[PDB]
Amino acid sequence: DVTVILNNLLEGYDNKLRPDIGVKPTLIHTDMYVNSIGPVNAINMEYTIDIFFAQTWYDRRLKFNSTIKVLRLNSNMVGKIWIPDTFFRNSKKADAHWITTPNRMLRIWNDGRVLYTLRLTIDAECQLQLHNFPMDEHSCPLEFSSYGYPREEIVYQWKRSSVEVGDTRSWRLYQFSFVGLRNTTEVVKTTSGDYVVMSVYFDLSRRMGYFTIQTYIPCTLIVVLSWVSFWINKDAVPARTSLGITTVLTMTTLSTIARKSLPKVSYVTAMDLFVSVCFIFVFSALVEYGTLHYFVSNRRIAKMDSYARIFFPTAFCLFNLVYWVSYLYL
Amino acid sequence: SFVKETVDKLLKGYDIRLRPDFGGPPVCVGMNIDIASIDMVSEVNMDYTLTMYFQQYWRDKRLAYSGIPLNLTLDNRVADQLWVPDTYFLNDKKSFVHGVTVKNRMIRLHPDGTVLYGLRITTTAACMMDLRRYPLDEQNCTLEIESYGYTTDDIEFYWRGGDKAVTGVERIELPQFSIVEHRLVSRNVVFATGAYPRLSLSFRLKRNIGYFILQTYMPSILITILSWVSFWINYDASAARVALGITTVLTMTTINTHLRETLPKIPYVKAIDMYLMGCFVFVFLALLEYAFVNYIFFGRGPQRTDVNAIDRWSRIVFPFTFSLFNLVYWLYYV
Amino acid sequence: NMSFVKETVDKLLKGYDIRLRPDFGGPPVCVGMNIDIASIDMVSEVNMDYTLTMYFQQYWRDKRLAYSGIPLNLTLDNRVADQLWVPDTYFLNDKKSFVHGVTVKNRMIRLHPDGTVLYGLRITTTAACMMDLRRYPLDEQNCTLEIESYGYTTDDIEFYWRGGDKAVTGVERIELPQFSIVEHRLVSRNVVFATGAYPRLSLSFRLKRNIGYFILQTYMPSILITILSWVSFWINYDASAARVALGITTVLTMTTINTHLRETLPKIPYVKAIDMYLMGCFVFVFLALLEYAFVNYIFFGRGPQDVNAIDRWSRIVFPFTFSLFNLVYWLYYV
Amino acid sequence: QVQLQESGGGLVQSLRVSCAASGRTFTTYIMAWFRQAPGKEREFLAAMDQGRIQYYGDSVRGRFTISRDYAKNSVDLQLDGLRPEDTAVYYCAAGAGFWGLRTASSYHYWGQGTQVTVSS
Amino acid sequence: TVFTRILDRLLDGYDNRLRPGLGERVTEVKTDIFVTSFGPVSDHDMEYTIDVFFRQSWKDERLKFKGPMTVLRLNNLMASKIWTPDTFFHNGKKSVAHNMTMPNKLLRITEDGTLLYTMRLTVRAECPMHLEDFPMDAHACPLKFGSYAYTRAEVVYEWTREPARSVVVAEDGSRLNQYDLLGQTVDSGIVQSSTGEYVVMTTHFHLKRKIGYFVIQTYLPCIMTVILSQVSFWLNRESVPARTVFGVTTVLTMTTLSISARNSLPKVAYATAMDWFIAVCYAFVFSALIEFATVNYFTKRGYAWDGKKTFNSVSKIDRLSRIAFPLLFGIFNLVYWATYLNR
Amino acid sequence: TTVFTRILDRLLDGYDNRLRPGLGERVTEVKTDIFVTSFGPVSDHDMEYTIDVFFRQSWKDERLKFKGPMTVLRLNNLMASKIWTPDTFFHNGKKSVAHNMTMPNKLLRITEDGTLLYTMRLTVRAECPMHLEDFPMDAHACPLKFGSYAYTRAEVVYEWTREPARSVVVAEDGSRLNQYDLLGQTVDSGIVQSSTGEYVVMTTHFHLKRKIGYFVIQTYLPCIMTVILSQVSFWLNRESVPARTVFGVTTVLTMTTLSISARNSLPKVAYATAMDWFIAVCYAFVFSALIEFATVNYFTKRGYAWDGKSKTFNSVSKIDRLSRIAFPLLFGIFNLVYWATYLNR
Ligand SMILES: *[C@@H]1O[C@H](CO)[C@@H](O[C@@H]2O[C@H](CO)[C@@H](O[C@@H]3O[C@H](CO[C@H]4O[C@H](CO[C@H]5O[C@H](CO)[C@@H](O)[C@H](O)[C@@H]5O[C@H]5O[C@H](CO)[C@@H](O)[C@H](O)[C@@H]5O)[C@@H](O)[C@H](O[C@H]5O[C@H](CO)[C@@H](O)[C@H](O)[C@@H]5O)[C@@H]4O)[C@@H](O)[C@H](O[C@H]4O[C@H](CO)[C@@H](O)[C@H](O)[C@@H]4O[C@@H]4O[C@H](CO)[C@@H](O)[C@H](O)[C@@H]4O[C@@H]4O[C@H](CO)[C@@H](O)[C@H](O)[C@@H]4O)[C@@H]3O)[C@H](O)[C@H]2NC(C)=O)[C@H](O)[C@H]1NC(C)=O
Ligand SMILES: CCCCCCCC(=O)OC[C@H](COP(=O)(O)O[C@@H]1[C@H](O)[C@H](O)[C@@H](OP(=O)(O)O)[C@H](OP(=O)(O)O)[C@H]1O)OC(=O)CCCCCCC
Ligand SMILES: CCCCCCCC(=O)OC[C@H](COP(=O)(O)O[C@@H]1[C@H](O)[C@H](O)[C@@H](OP(=O)(O)O)[C@H](OP(=O)(O)O)[C@H]1O)OC(=O)CCCCCCC
Ligand SMILES: *[C@@H]1O[C@H](CO)[C@@H](O)[C@H](O)[C@H]1NC(C)=O
Ligand SMILES: CCCCCCCCCC
Repeated sequence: DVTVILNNLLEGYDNKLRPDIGVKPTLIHTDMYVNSIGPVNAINMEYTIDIFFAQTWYDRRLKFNSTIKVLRLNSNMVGKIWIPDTFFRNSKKADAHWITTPNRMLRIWNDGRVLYTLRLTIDAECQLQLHNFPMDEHSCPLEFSSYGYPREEIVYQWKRSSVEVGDTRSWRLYQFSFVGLRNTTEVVKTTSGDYVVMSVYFDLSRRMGYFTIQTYIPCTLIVVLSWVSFWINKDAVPARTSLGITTVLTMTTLSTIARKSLPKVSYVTAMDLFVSVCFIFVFSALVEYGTLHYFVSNRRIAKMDSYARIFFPTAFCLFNLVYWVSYLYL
Repeated sequence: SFVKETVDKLLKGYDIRLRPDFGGPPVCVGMNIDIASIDMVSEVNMDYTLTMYFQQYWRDKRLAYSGIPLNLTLDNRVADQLWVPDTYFLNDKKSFVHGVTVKNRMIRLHPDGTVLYGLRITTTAACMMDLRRYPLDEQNCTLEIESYGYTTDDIEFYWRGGDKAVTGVERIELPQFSIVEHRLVSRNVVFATGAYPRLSLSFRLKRNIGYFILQTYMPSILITILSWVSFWINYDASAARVALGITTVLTMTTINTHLRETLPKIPYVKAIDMYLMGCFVFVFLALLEYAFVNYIFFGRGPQRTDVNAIDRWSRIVFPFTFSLFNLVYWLYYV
Repeated sequence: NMSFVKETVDKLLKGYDIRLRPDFGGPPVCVGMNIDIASIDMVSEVNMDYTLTMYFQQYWRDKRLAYSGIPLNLTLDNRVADQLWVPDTYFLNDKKSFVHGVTVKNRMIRLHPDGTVLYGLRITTTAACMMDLRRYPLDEQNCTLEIESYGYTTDDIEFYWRGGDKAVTGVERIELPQFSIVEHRLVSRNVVFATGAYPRLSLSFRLKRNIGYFILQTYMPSILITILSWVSFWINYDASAARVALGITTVLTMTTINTHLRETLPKIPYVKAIDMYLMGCFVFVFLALLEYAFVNYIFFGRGPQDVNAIDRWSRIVFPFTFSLFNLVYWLYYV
Repeated sequence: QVQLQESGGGLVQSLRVSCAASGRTFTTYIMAWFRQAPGKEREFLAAMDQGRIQYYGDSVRGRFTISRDYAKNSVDLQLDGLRPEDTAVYYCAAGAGFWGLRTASSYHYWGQGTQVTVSS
Repeated sequence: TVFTRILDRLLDGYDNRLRPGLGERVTEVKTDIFVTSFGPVSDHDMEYTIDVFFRQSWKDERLKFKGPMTVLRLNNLMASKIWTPDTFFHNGKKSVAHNMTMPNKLLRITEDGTLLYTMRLTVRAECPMHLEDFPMDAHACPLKFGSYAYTRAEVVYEWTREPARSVVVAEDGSRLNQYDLLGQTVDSGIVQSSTGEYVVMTTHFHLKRKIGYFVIQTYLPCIMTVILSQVSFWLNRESVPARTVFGVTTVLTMTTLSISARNSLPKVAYATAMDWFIAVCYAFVFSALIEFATVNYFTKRGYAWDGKKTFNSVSKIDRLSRIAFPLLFGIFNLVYWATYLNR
Repeated sequence: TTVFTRILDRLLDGYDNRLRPGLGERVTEVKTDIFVTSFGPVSDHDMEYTIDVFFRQSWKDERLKFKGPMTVLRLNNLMASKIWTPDTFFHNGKKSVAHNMTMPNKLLRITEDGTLLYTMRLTVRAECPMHLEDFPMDAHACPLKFGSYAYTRAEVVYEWTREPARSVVVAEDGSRLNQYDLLGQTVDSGIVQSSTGEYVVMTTHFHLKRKIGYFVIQTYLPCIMTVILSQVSFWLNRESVPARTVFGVTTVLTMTTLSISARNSLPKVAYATAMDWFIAVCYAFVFSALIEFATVNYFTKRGYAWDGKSKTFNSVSKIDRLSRIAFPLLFGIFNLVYWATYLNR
């Protein structure tokens, strides 16, 4: 019964030709279900995503008159009929799934409507702007289109339930938080022709909890710690010198962690600015004592410690006020 | 209906084993590339990875059709039934064609017999890098395109579009590099057996120095400057000048060892090693200076130039020599 | 002569059904196995597995492949294996394996006149090895390789080591980076179940870890730091700056050794023998600094309201206790 | 002290010559045999590397057999069809085969040597 | 002879594109899993490896046969021409079907028409983790599988035996270094998607991390370093260089420990239980040096008391710091450990 | 046109690819030569190297003799898979790649007399066992062994097309080595014996010498300076107890930092290398320099040093005077022994 219907459809069917070739563009309705957005690899400028990708079009060559409304099939019939050559334009690496069987679904209705869904894991490309790191926000895209069919032959269109997500907590985002999702449509002109490109943008915002405890607070404490020398008597040369130089060594150790999870970008990030300024503050504290020690012993000036007790805490608070306003709000 | 008859007629009797114009003039194959992205420039592995749309143009009279004004875009599986050039990349280490959702390949036919054959390829190409000037180094990485088993008597390569054959280079963003320029070369590799066609695409990458200024050069300079503070400390403060001197030596070692762990492993002397070693010597000599001062005053004291003159002399020579060392270093490598 | 060989092979493959084992209705077919080990590499403690490359030979008799009139053993093309019956042999503890295919698939099919079939494979397999690292680095490991038939019981197939103890060769030619193969064993046994017994062969090694690198880089530097912390006991109690700086820098040095060995050594998240010794040395330098604080408090805190006794007592107990700690440690793990 | 003690040999009108290695395991070293005619030169005879690959000289190809006992850390030489031309001093060598495994300059550990006299 | 004939007639008029009982009944698949080894758990990738023998049993009346044989073993080539369930793992990332030296699949057919499908797989599956209690955290790694193209109206899944006994783990099949396999919970349910409602079979493996490694490597060195900072309160106030060097070197020691502690932990952007412990320890060591800055500000005579004028009295700030600092740190430890061990 | 098509179809009528040419009649002789386009990176950690070669094989098959207007036949890669070819494999190969981008990088040519030429482009990753006892002053001969997998010495023999020295050709820009220097290569052939019979093996050894300049600047020079720095404290006055104590302990910490970093640049082996002993000796010298001060301080009677204006003052310690000579001499003697030991091998 069903075997006869399947055999009749495949008889006299050429899969080299798209439906309605030479008549009108093939309209394709696409839906995406994001199973999980994997980790964002800032070093390689990429992210992982697992989706169920669905495509729906009309093929009048597959009409069948029968009591059956829809034929529900497995991946066996995928290679027998025409399938759109949809590919992801910003994908560094993509793989389908085959365990235990090819994870594909093909459903054909009696009026010729074809539903084709498959599961994909995509390592899409995302160009991260890290000028505001670790207070940075990104919108990583995901673009797909037909590889060979221009806008005059294949037209893509979002269905009403375009992009759907499940439990955002189950996702593998350690450093970012999902904060929104958009979908667009446009025409991209290439050498081969003009193609309809559909994009999905995922908005991500980095969480600053780890960087505050590990970098911002320890760096701030050491800067405050280097101010202890200003309250030590200037006669205690070994005490103020050892305190000053050990804070510089400790600050050098902390400066290692500044560039750990991000690529070797050659512009000053927000994290680098804070660490470098904190290093200059502890650098200037030791230089301040060297000037005071020389004039008092080796040779307003005598009151330099009095002004250092006020200027150094004030200048650091001014810097923090400018730093945390220009990045958090402005 | 009518298109199906024409397409089936073209593939009937087609002999994939024979190139177009088998006994006549060489088939002219034009190529143009769209660089989708460049990444994974590895100094350790001496290679780079780029994704591109590699399109080949040639004419085949056997595939000419009439009565249809359209350009027939066929399913990618038809490429296995046609003749295609045996194009390969000489310096490619590991390449693949993306296959999601289907194989990223196109075949487009034209009524005059022109065939457009496009591939989306991610290839890792070997690039010989000279890093003696690292990080102030400029690299030249190429991509060699050649025919494996055809001479110029059978196939010929040219860049389709001239200098505009390769597109998308200006939009490439490399975190560590900047593409100064790219060039296209079309030459024949003349041998005793015969000439072989070759197309060369080369990029000139210039490393960005901004990362190393903040992480390597500025920390080394500031630590070196701090070691000079002991020259203004009174010579009697033995516990202070020694503590200041020996901690800067430890701090320089900490900087040097950290960079060895985070920078790529390039086991030969580079421009970054000479500067770090030079700064290490300066802090080494600063601590040595006080030892000479301490020995002259105390060791040769009771037996009896001047103790205070050595420190005063060092307050000028050390800042002067380090600036002279920087002046020589920065002019030599720039 | 060659034309006669061609027809003989056709007769053997005419009517041969690969779906039937030799002696389908009779006694089980005895399959003799021997292994030629090429190399062992990537013995990973983190992944608890090792990778080995071996020549895997199987011997069995198939009367359907018996030929007469040819006094030669017919070594055929490797692609003829797909047209014959081969045992369904799999490695039970294999995690990732493949057959080399350069320049062709590295397999062989050699036929003998009596019907004996030699089926050799060159296989690189990553086999699981659960390691007990509580005694690391003074530990021994026992990594095995299980060979079993997937769908045949002992009524259908049987396994044995062809040549007995000489079945496996190349063991003594292996040179591991951080191990040393002591001995290897061959075990043939049946896995008895309610359904029936299943044949199994087991090849196991005994790996002994080398200790030379750990002595020079882990134990000796930690011992020297601990001995240096005892120098404080020979400095005057009133030298607060000298004794505190010596005491607290040895604590910092021990922390540097511990934290850097954590990154260098494989990530093994449980207490090992190396961690106990490092922790033991950390406590000793901790107590040496804590000893001075007790001495300083007695003289200055409780003073106004002899301090050479506590230092004299410590000059003996600390060298004695640390040596006793070493004696208990090295007797426990050796 | 690493030494290559050589046994066997002597007055022979089939002769087997051994080479015991002590003080160092030569599992991953190339163990070779060399012959030195009186006053002429040192001649390569046979060698065997870690992978059991056997190399032989033209004058002794198919005549002499070299075997290595990786367990006992020794290399043996099987001499058959001896001729008066072979009457010379036989040495046992072991090295990394740097710049050719046939050159005598590539071997560092050398045996004390064995004298073989053939009379017909 | 007879064995060969039966195999040839089995696939006569057989359509592998159609499930058994299409339009007649609901295909019932009975499944059971034998876990040969619970592979390593990757905290960085939030995935766990597992090697199983996946058994599937269903009934296909199109494959009935008669003969002396009772159970038919099928060649893998023949087993690929017969309809099999399209079972896939919902949370699987990249699973490997072993192919050495032959495909590790077995299909057995009984004369009744029952099929037994057994395959050996290495399954890498997503295990979401919330490491806010690290290293005193416990996780339940799930394993969900079901049909891809067939809804519950067509194909349903059942366990061969009782759910507790339908998933079997070997005695020595534990490849966990940092976790402990407390047990497994087996259940089943329904998942509704945009295409229909699918039967889902779930298995949750319960893991508990081993805290012993982190106590020796992180907690003890941090606790001892804090005690060393508080030890300086018993030094005489006149020894300014000794107490100054003591204060800053302990701060540097804590910095060294804090950096190495975050290397073992996978890179998360939120604060874990261990991060808070180090942050509090950092404050205690920081406050010890600030305390001496206050003590030094009220010291008059540079010289200290000798063996036999006037001398500096013991600072009241020092006396109270010898008690308040050790007491507060002790209270913090009591709160910190009771908070996470009671989880 | 049709003449070319007829010959291709006529060639394979009756041909049996399962049988080697001259089976039961003679030995199939294969002539091989290798052109190395790039001797790729050498991985010390994995003890392996990568090489990119054009592999050529030539032999005679009388079953493929043809007569026609053309003298050389070029075969489609599909047709080349229907003809018997040697099953050459690399004995020490680990994971090799036969490139097929954008088409299979293979070429089979047949002459009229039945001589076949088979050229393929390969990327071979081969294991190179290393003795790192002399690191970083070690030299290695990385081999490349290939031969027949299934055919014994009595069936298939391999030979070099030309003289063995000239048969393996390395490109002028072939070397892609950062840490080694490709001095040359030696080409030879031998016989191996296995449990399956005697086989012919063609071997090529690439001789590599590690560059030492990097380790001198990164490791050797800082270690020497640190030891000199520790011995510098012998010239400080004995009354500077805090100064010499901080000097002594911080040099030990500096050496500890240098020792850890120097090991991270060496592959993870458990035996002692040449650089391990140099660092261990340097560690002992810095350790002894602090023990020496502990002995000096134990006899310092007075806590005040000499003053410029001038009471009795402490004299220069006789221990310090000898240490100013013994320590620089002993370290200098060690350096001469250390370098002459390893640079003369
Ligand atoms: C340069 O060289 C490289 C190689 O070095 C080359 O790459 C290779 O390219 C070929 C295609 O040219 C690939 O072959 C295809 O693979 C498809 C699946 O790919 C997945 O699986 C690969 C392994 O194959 C095993 O598993 C699949 C299912 O997963 C199975 O179909 C296979 O038979 C095979 O199964 C064996 O092994 C498994 C265990 O693994 C056992 O369990 C099993 O019992 C059996 O022993 C795997 O290698 C792939 O990974 C590669 O690619 C991914 C990206 O996709 C990448 O991430 C990886 O790193 C890796 O590179 C991947 O996981 C397979 O579906 C194709 O089969 C088609 O077509 C062939 C054509 O001959 C045909 O024979 C088949 O029947 C089938 O036809 C279709 O199939 C449809 C889908 O199933 C089906 O709906 C249709 O009905 C039809 O099936 C039949 O049709 C007939 C009528 O025709 C009908 O009568 C029947 O009833 C039935 O319906 C094809 O095999 C190959 O995998 C690539 N290898 C690698 C390593 O990449 C590259 O292309 C070269 N480039 C150039 C320019 O030359
Ligand atoms: C973080 C701490 C911040 C503290 C901030 C507030 C710091 C603050 O208020 O310090 C002043 C005082 C200093 O006490 P301390 O004992 O260190 O200083 C003594 C004090 O100045 C006496 O008045 C002096 O006697 P006099 O001149 O001869 O008559 C005596 O001289 P000497 O004869 O001994 O030489 C000094 O030594 O401290 C408190 O009262 C502790 C309050 C509770 C502190 C509780 C701290 C937890
Ligand atoms: C690692 C070294 C181990 C050494 C272990 C052995 C250490 C050992 O034996 O030390 C004792 C002695 C200390 O001599 P040093 O010169 O350091 O000390 C002087 C010595 O104590 C005089 O006796 C004192 O004079 P006196 O008492 O008032 O008359 C003098 O006081 P002052 O006049 O200045 O006020 C002190 O300064 O050293 C040697 O003799 C060196 C022998 C060769 C040592 C060779 C070492 C290589
Ligand atoms: C985005 O998707 C929604 C459905 O979720 C659709 O209504 C809207 O038109 C889409 N936007 C574009 C620009 O296609
Ligand atoms: C007599 C001088 C003693 C010096 C002792 C230095 C430390 C020794 C530790 C055992």
